[PDB]
Amino acid sequence: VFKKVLLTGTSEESFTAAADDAIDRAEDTLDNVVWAEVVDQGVAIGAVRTYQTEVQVAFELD
Amino acid sequence: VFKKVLLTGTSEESFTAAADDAIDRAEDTLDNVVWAEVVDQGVAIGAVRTYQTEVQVAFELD
Amino acid sequence: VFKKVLLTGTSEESFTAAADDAIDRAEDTLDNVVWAEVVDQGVAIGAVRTYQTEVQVAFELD
Amino acid sequence: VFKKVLLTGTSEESFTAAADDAIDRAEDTLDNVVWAEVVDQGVAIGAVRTYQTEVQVAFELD
Amino acid sequence: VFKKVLLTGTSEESFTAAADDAIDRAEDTLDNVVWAEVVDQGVAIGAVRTYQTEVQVAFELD
Amino acid sequence: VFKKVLLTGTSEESFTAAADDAIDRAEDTLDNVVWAEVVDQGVAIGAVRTYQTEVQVAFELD
Amino acid sequence: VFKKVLLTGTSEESFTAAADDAIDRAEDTLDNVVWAEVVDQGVAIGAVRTYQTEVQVAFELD
Amino acid sequence: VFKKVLLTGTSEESFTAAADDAIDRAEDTLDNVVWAEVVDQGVAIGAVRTYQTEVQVAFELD
Amino acid sequence: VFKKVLLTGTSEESFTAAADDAIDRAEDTLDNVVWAEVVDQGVAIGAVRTYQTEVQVAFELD
Amino acid sequence: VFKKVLLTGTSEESFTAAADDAIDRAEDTLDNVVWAEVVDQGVAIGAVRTYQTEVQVAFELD
Amino acid sequence: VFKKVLLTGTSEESFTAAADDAIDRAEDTLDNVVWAEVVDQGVAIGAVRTYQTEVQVAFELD
Amino acid sequence: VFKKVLLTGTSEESFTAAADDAIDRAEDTLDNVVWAEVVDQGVAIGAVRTYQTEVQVAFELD
Ligand SMILES: Cc1cc2nc3c(=O)[nH]c(=O)nc-3n(CCCCNC(=O)O)c2cc1C
Ligand SMILES: Cc1cc2nc3c(=O)[nH]c(=O)nc-3n(CCCCNC(=O)O)c2cc1C
Ligand SMILES: Cc1cc2nc3c(=O)[nH]c(=O)nc-3n(CCCCNC(=O)O)c2cc1C
Ligand SMILES: Cc1cc2nc3c(=O)[nH]c(=O)nc-3n(CCCCNC(=O)O)c2cc1C
Ligand SMILES: Cc1cc2nc3c(=O)[nH]c(=O)nc-3n(CCCCNC(=O)O)c2cc1C
Ligand SMILES: Cc1cc2nc3c(=O)[nH]c(=O)nc-3n(CCCCNC(=O)O)c2cc1C
Ligand SMILES: Cc1cc2nc3c(=O)[nH]c(=O)nc-3n(CCCCNC(=O)O)c2cc1C
Ligand SMILES: Cc1cc2nc3c(=O)[nH]c(=O)nc-3n(CCCCNC(=O)O)c2cc1C
Ligand SMILES: Cc1cc2nc3c(=O)[nH]c(=O)nc-3n(CCCCNC(=O)O)c2cc1C
Ligand SMILES: Cc1cc2nc3c(=O)[nH]c(=O)nc-3n(CCCCNC(=O)O)c2cc1C
Ligand SMILES: Cc1cc2nc3c(=O)[nH]c(=O)nc-3n(CCCCNC(=O)O)c2cc1C
Ligand SMILES: Cc1cc2nc3c(=O)[nH]c(=O)nc-3n(CCCCNC(=O)O)c2cc1C
Ligand SMILES: [Cl-]
Ligand SMILES: [Cl-]
Ligand SMILES: [Cl-]
Ligand SMILES: [Cl-]
Ligand SMILES: [Mg+2]
Ligand SMILES: [Mg+2]
Ligand SMILES: [Mg+2]
Ligand SMILES: [Mg+2]
Ligand SMILES: [Mg+2]
Ligand SMILES: [Mg+2]
Ligand SMILES: [Mg+2]
Ligand SMILES: [Mg+2]
Ligand SMILES: [Mg+2]
Ligand SMILES: [Mg+2]
Ligand SMILES: [Mg+2]
Ligand SMILES: [Mg+2]
Ligand SMILES: [Mg+2]
Ligand SMILES: [Mg+2]
Ligand SMILES: [Mg+2]
Ligand SMILES: [Mg+2]
Ligand SMILES: [Mg+2]
Ligand SMILES: [Mg+2]
Ligand SMILES: [Mg+2]
Ligand SMILES: [Mg+2]
Ligand SMILES: [Mg+2]
Ligand SMILES: [Mg+2]
Ligand SMILES: [Mg+2]
Ligand SMILES: [Mg+2]
Ligand code: NA
Ligand code: NA
Ligand code: NA
Ligand code: NA
Repeated sequence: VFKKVLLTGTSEESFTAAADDAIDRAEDTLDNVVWAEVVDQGVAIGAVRTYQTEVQVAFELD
Repeated sequence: VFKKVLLTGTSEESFTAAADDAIDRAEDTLDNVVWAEVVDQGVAIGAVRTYQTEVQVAFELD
Repeated sequence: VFKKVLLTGTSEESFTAAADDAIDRAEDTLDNVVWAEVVDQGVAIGAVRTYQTEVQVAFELD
Repeated sequence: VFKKVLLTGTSEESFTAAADDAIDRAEDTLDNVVWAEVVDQGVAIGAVRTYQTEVQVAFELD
Repeated sequence: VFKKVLLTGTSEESFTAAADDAIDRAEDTLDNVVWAEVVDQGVAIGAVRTYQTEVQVAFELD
Repeated sequence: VFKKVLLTGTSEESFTAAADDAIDRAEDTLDNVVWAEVVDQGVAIGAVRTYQTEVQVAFELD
Repeated sequence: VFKKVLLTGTSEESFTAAADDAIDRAEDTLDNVVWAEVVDQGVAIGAVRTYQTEVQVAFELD
Repeated sequence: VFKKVLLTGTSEESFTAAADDAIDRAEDTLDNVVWAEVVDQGVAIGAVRTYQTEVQVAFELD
Repeated sequence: VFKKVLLTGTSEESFTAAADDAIDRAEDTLDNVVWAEVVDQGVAIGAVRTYQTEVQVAFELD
Repeated sequence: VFKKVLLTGTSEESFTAAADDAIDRAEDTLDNVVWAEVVDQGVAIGAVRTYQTEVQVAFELD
Repeated sequence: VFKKVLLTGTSEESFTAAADDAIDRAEDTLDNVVWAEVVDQGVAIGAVRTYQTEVQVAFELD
Repeated sequence: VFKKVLLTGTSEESFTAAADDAIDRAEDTLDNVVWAEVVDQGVAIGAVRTYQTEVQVAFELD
C-alpha cells in the first residue's frame, strides 16, 4: 500500500529546486519515499520571488 | 514547506460555515494554519440538510 | 440504484440558499432525495443580483 | 461580444459576499456587466479569516 | 468533520481487490472509516501484473 | 438523438457488477439502451462494503 | 429553477448542425428551453461521417 | 511575452463564425493577434438561436 | 482492441472541416478507422485564419 | 525515455479483464512494456455487454 | 480585490526563467503584483528551443 | 496535419532538461518536430532523484 502526502516545497531558485525542498522534508520524516507527482506550481512575489512546487509525495507503508 | 490536509466541514447553516468547521478542527490540532482551498461542496439531505464544504487546509511545517 | 438530476437553483440572497432552491424543487417532485453535489455557481447581474448554484441532486430509485 | 475579467473578491463574512466584492469592483469600472462565474473559493487564515471567491466577470463590449 | 487519506491499494487480481487493499489498511489504523472515492487506477507490469487503485479514504474525526 | 441518464449502480462484489446494476435498471425502464460511460467509482463502508459505479447510460430517442 | 438534459445531436453536415439536432429534439418535448452548453463533440466514421455534438440543454421549470 | 484576453463571440450561423466574431473584435482593438484557443461553446435559445464560442485570444506584447 | 492517434487537422473554412482533414489523413494511412473524439480546437491567425481541430482518431487493431 | 500508446481493451467479463486485453496487445507488439494508466471505462450494450477499459500503456524506448 | 492577467513568458533557458519573463513584464506595467500561478508549459521547437510558461499573474487593485 | 506522440523524458538535473530528453528522442526519429506541450511532471526517488517531464510532441505530417 502507498500513501501520499500533499506538500508544497519552496525555492528562491527554480521549480525543480522547490520540488526537491518538499521531497527533502518528506525524507526527513518518512521511510520508503518512492516518488512524487507535481500537482501545481506558483511564485510568491515579494522582496524576492519564491518558486513553489506542490507535489504528492508517495511512500510505501510498513 | 507547506502541508495540506483534506477535510470536510459540516454545517446546518451554510457552505461558508461548513468551511469554517473544517478550519476550526485544523486549528484545534495543528500549528501555523495559513490558508484553505475549497475543493468540493455538497448537502446531506435527511431529517435536516447538512451543508458540507471540503477544503485543503494548508499549514506551515516546523 | 441512485439517479441524479442536474438542477440550477436561484436566490437573491446566497449561494447556499440557491442550492436549497434546487433541492426544494427536487423534493417537491421526487421521492427519496438523499444528497446534492455542487457542480457550479454563478451570478446573474441585472436589476438585482441572482445567485445561482447548480447541483446534481441524487435520489434513490423505486 | 462578451469579455471576462478574472477577479478575486474578499469578505470577512461569506463566500457570497466575497463574490459580490469582485462584482462591485467590476461595476465601478466597467459598463454592461452581465454575469459572473465562480471559478475558485478559498480562505486566508490570519488574525481573522478572509473568505475569497474568484469569479470570471462577463461584460458586453461597446 | 471528515478527513481523507490518499492511499494506493494493490492486487494481483482486480481493480476492486486493489481498492479493498487500501481500505483494509485504512481500517487497520483508523477508526470510523466511512467511504472511499476512486481517484486513479493503474497496472504495474513486471514478472506479474499488479492492479492498483488509488482511493481517497474518508473517516470521521473524534 | 441520444440521451443520457446519470445512474449510480451498487454491488457487494465489484465495480463491474455495480456498473451492470445501473445498466440493468436503465434497461428495465428504457428502450434502446446503447452504451454506458463510467464517470465515478466509490465504496460505501459499513457492515459490509458496497461498491458503487456511476455511469452515464446512453439510449437512442424515439 | 433550471433543469438540464444531456443530449447528443447528430448531423451529416457539421458540429453546429449536430448541436441544433439536439436542441430541436429538446424543443419538441420540453417547454421553456433557454440555452445549451456544448460538452463534447465527435464523429462516427462509417459509410458516411456523422458529426455529433453533445449538449446540456437547459430549460426553466414550471 | 504573449497575453490572452477571454472573449465570447456570437453568430446566428455557426460555432466557427462565433469564434471569428471574437477574433474580429480582438483585431479591431489589439495589435499582433497571433492565435485563439476555444475554451467553451454554447447556444442562446430565444427568438433565434445564437451560437457562442468562447476563445482565449493570444497577442504578442510590445 | 482499439488504438487512438492524436491528430490536429486544419482548414481555412471551419472547425468541422478541420476535423475532417485529420480523419482524411488517418484513413489514408490506417485501416478500420471507426470514430474520432474532439479534444481541442483553435485558430492560427496570420495572413489568413486557419481553423484547427484536434481529434483522437480510433481504429480497430488487426 | 518512455512512450505511451492509447489503447482500449475489451472484455465480456470485467473492467480489469478489459485493461488486460489492451496490455496483452501492447506486449504482443512492443518491447519493454512497464505500466498502464486507466483513462476511461465504458460498456458497449448490444446482444451482450462488452466492458471497455482505455489505458495509456507506457513502454521504455530502445 | 485581486485581478489576474494571463501571460505567457518565454526563455531559451528554462521553464522557471520563462515564468520570470512573464512576471517581469507584469511588474513593468502593473502595481502591486503579488503572485503567479502556472497554468501551462510548452516548448517552441525551431532553430532553437524556446521554453514557455503560462502564468496567471495576480495583482491587488487600487 | 500535425500528429502528437506522448513521451516522458528524464533527467537527473531538472524538469526543463527532462522535457529536452523527450524532445531529443523525438527529433532523432521524426521529421518536422514543431512543438511540445507539458502534460505532467514527476520525480522517481531512488539512489538518485530522476526528474521526469511528460510532453505531447507535435510534428507536421508528410
Ligand atoms: C500560488 C500562490 C497563490 C496565492 N494565492 C493567494 C490567494 O488566493 N489569496 C491571497 O490572499 N493570497 C495568495 N497568495 C499569497 C500572496 C503573497 C505574496 N507575498 C509575499 O510573499 O510577501 C498566493 C501565493 C501563491 C504562491
Ligand atoms: C456530497 C455527498 C455525496 C454522497 N455520496 C454518496 C454516494 O455516492 N453514495 C452513497 O451511498 N451515499 C452518498 N452520500 C450519503 C447520503 C446520506 C444522506 N442522508 C442522511 O444524511 O441521513 C453522499 C452525501 C453527500 C453529502
Ligand atoms: C452563470 C451564468 C452564465 C451565463 N452565461 C451566458 C452566456 O454564456 N451567454 C449569454 O448570452 N448569456 C449568459 N448568461 C445570461 C446573462 C443574463 C444576466 N441578465 C439578467 O439577469 O437580466 C449567463 C448567466 C449566468 C448566471
Ligand atoms: C486560496 C489561497 C491560496 C494561497 N496559496 C498560497 C500559496 O500557495 N503559497 C503561499 O505562500 N501563500 C499562499 N496563500 C497566502 C497565505 C496568507 C494567509 N495569511 C494571512 O492572511 O495573514 C494563499 C491564500 C489563499 C487564500
Ligand atoms: C500507474 C503507474 C504509473 C507509473 N508511472 C511511472 C512513471 O511515471 N515513471 C516511472 O519511472 N515509473 C513509473 N511506474 C513504475 C514502473 C514499474 C513497473 N515495474 C515493475 O513492477 O517491476 C508507474 C507504475 C504505475 C503502476
Ligand atoms: C462515494 C461516496 C461518497 C460519499 N460521500 C459522502 C459525503 O461527502 N458526505 C457524507 O456525509 N457522506 C458521504 N457518503 C456516505 C457514507 C455512508 C457509508 N455508510 C454506510 O454505508 O452505512 C459517501 C458515500 C460514498 C460511497
Ligand atoms: C464519439 C464516439 C465515441 C465512440 N466510442 C466508442 C467506444 O468507446 N467503443 C466502441 O465500441 N464504440 C465507440 N463508438 C462507436 C463506433 C461506431 C462507428 N461506426 C459506424 O457509425 O457505423 C464511438 C462513436 C463516437 C461517435
Ligand atoms: C452558454 C450559456 C449559458 C447560460 N447560462 C445561464 C445561466 O447559468 N443562468 C442564467 O440565468 N442564464 C444563462 N444563460 C442565458 C439564457 C438566455 C437565452 N435567452 C435569450 O437569448 O433571449 C446562458 C446562456 C448561454 C449561451
Ligand atoms: C491553438 C494554437 C496555439 C498556439 N500556441 C502557441 C504558443 O503557445 N506559443 C507559440 O509560440 N505559438 C503558438 N501558436 C502559433 C502561432 C502562429 C500563428 N501564426 C501564423 O499562422 O502565421 C499557436 C497556434 C495555435 C493554433
Ligand atoms: C464508451 C462508449 C461510448 C460510445 N459512444 C458513442 C457515441 O458517442 N456515439 C455513437 O454513435 N456511438 C457510441 N458508442 C457505440 C454504441 C454501440 C453499442 N452497440 C453495440 O455494441 O452493438 C459508444 C460505445 C462505448 C462503449
Ligand atoms: C505550446 C505550443 C503550442 C503550439 N500549438 C500550435 C498549434 O496548435 N497549432 C499551430 O499551428 N502551431 C502551434 N504552435 C507553434 C509552432 C511554432 C514552432 N516554430 C518555431 O518556433 O519557429 C505551438 C507552439 C507552442 C509552444
Ligand atoms: C511520476 C511517477 C509515478 C509513479 N507511480 C507509480 C505507481 O503509481 N505505482 C507504482 O508502483 N510505482 C510508481 N512509480 C515508480 C516508483 C519507482 C521509484 N524508484 C526508483 O526509481 O528506483 C512512479 C514513478 C513516478 C516518477
Ligand atoms: Cl482566464
Ligand atoms: Cl489530496
Ligand atoms: Cl450530467
Ligand atoms: Cl494521448
Ligand atoms: Mg538566489
Ligand atoms: Mg496551488
Ligand atoms: Mg439552524
Ligand atoms: Mg465530494
Ligand atoms: Mg433580498
Ligand atoms: Mg454553469
Ligand atoms: Mg465580521
Ligand atoms: Mg485560487
Ligand atoms: Mg493470482
Ligand atoms: Mg496515479
Ligand atoms: Mg458477497
Ligand atoms: Mg461521486
Ligand atoms: Mg450531406
Ligand atoms: Mg462523448
Ligand atoms: Mg441566418
Ligand atoms: Mg461558458
Ligand atoms: Mg476559403
Ligand atoms: Mg491544443
Ligand atoms: Mg462470459
Ligand atoms: Mg472514452
Ligand atoms: Mg542559451
Ligand atoms: Mg497552452
Ligand atoms: Mg547531476
Ligand atoms: Mg504521469
Ligand atoms: Na491528501
Ligand atoms: Na444529467
Ligand atoms: Na483571463
Ligand atoms: Na496519444
